[PDB]
Amino acid sequence: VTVLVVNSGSSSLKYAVVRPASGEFLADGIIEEIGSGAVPDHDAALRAAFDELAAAGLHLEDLDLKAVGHRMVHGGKTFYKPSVVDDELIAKARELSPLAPLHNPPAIKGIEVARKLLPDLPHIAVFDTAFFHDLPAPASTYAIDRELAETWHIKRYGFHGTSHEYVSQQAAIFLDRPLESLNQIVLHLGNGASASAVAGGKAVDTSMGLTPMEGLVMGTRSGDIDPGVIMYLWRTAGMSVDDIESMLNRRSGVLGLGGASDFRKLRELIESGDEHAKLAYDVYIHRLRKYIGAYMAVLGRTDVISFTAGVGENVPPVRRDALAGLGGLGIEIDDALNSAKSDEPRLISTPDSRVTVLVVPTNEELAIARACVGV
Amino acid sequence: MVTVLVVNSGSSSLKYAVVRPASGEFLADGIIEEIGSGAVPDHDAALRAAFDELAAAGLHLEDLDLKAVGHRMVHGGKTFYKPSVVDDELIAKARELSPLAPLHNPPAIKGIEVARKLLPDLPHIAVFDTAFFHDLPAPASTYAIDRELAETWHIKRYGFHGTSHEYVSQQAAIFLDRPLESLNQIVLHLGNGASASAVAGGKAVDTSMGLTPMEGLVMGTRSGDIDPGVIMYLWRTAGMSVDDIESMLNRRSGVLGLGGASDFRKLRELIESGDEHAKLAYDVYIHRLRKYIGAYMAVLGRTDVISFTAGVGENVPPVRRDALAGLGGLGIEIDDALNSAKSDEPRLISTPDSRVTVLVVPTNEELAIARACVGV
Ligand SMILES: Nc1ncnc2c1ncn2[C@@H]1O[C@H](COP(=O)(O)O)[C@@H](O)[C@H]1O
Ligand SMILES: Nc1ncnc2c1ncn2[C@@H]1O[C@H](COP(=O)(O)O)[C@@H](O)[C@H]1O
Repeated sequence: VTVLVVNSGSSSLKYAVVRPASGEFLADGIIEEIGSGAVPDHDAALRAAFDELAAAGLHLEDLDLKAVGHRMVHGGKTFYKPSVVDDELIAKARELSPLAPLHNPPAIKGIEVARKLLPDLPHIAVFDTAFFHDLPAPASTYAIDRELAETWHIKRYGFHGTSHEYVSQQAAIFLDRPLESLNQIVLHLGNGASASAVAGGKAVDTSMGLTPMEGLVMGTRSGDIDPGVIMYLWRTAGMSVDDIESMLNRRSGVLGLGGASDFRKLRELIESGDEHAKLAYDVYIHRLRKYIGAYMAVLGRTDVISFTAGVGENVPPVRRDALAGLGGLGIEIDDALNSAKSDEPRLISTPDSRVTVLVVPTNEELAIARACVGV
Repeated sequence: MVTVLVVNSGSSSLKYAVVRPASGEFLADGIIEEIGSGAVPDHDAALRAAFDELAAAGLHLEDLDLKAVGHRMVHGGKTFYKPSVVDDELIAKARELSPLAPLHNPPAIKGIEVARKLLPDLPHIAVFDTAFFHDLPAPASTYAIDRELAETWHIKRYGFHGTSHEYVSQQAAIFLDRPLESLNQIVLHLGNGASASAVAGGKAVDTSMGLTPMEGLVMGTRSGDIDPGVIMYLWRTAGMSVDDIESMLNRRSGVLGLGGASDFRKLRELIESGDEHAKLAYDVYIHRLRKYIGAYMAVLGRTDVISFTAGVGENVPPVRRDALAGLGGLGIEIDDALNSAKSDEPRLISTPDSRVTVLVVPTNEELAIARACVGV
């Protein structure tokens, strides 16, 4: 079986052609700077991905393509399992776009162009929420008016579920220990950033909320913030609710506080003596330390902590700084291991660390491909 | 001996005490409740009623060496945090800030206003919930939002319940006969409002409430922590005004909104009767509390002591048990017998094997206010 995988984000479109059984990748790539002269919209972007495949000597028509898998961030209550795309599903994803305004809209546009180019294949949506569907009620229920919550279906959905799931599975395998025997924390530190607590393979907590706005500090998102700040910006700073949301999603996190377009730039700013960048980094780490401790308490016993996604996989100082000074919680980083140049699943804790600490790279494309099978 | 009158004016109640700060002796104490209608329509009427109770109990303030009247003020923003003699400037600032602490700043201002009419010739002193947290480290008090917008509008984590967090951290050190500066501590103020703090060698390094008392733990009627996306959704889709969302989060949330219980005693009674909603609310409350305890253990790195205080913290053994159960891996073990035995004294509730020492350390809030008035 062969699958085309599309992850259509606001600014870029990631694609791969994958054989899920073997895991082999026949091609992968990223079309960047959507809105450029060359790639002005998502429709241009998928067409360009097709040109790159062709340029590589890959012709989809000769491949056994059985499905096209898409990342969708929010499906609300109705859609969370891998689902065959139809007009119904697209209508619901559109309805829910305001719950995930940075992700659902370009995902839908990715679907729209893909269904035009490949109208006779099944298109399958794979949802970020799926892994968290069975979160325990005490972890997913906000402490608000119960009638109100249930009336509007307010609960913690959680996101990055395919990464948290994949990484928790792969950490067990790396340790050659049964998934069901392990209590784990997974730290998905990318443009979006989320933590999960996984107890014997089952998600028991995660940091994002009804929407991807809750939790860790992110690239442009605030994460956790006092609800009073929102009320004050509305009441006293005179900002509209939409403008406050926009600020929290797009002019917050490392960018808003630190001035950095992405995490590589931030670390460069810090290296150049920029105090604002250093504060934004320290705020990011302080938040991350708090989620790690919080989730150790949720689990009771913690066997494994794994770092993943762009920052988690590639920035040793984040991993060091997140875990520094936690000998009394059973955690000790091996600095030589942590600093190793490597892209492989790997150990970063010392032999005497009671908690095992890993880097376990995410593979969204493989996860989506496998989730298409059988649907 | 020097005597202080303490006024602690909340949304629907006014707590009063006449206290000797040196000995800690209370000459009188009481609470006026159900303020807002009937015989006690407002806080002016409430303090007058307090004075009637003092007289009925045989207390005559004019016979006392009353040196000051102390008032709890929750928010003074940037300008007022130290214990401060009340003047019009301070009142005007507290009034300006009232929407940041709508359950607390307005009734406290009203209490000052009547107190100054009844006792014009005494200094009235404001004691602020934020003081203990004034010097929080910037990485703990700076929200990850647009830096320039935050700076312009003075947005940062202030923290509240400071007098209790301060008092308990001091008293935990004294109880353990160890220097205050040697200890890393967590304090859990579990009352109608609820907040946690992390204290390193006497200095606060983190706390759970925010710019406002709305952030952090689950509380009596307050939500504490919530996805900002929920607020946006309630506005956009449920058609609620921002003021009404705020009111819901402050007044119809927490154990009440979720559990249908007017207070924690009632909540436990419902649970014992088999009320599934009340049980889920308790489990949400404990889940959140556990997360803050774990979080602040990571902030401190090494934690020497965890102390419970305030109404629930002092009086509800199951909360202390459930908040800390299954944490042997983090060096914590509760002694169930010590935890269950009734006492009103500062006391140990952890086993000798527990690496982290666990205490119950009661706070008398009125006593703390009276003490802060001395030497202002
Ligand atoms: N080698 C690297 N060094 C620093 N940051 C990186 C590196 N690789 C990826 N990132 C960051 O990870 C984020 C993207 O992660 P993701 O969303 O998982 O693709 C961006 O902020 C990138 O700058
Ligand atoms: N003995 C008790 N048993 C259960 N809850 C109590 C007890 N005493 C006080 N509380 C609760 O503590 C909360 C108020 O604490 P505070 O704000 O410190 O007065 C209320 O929910 C009370 O019902």
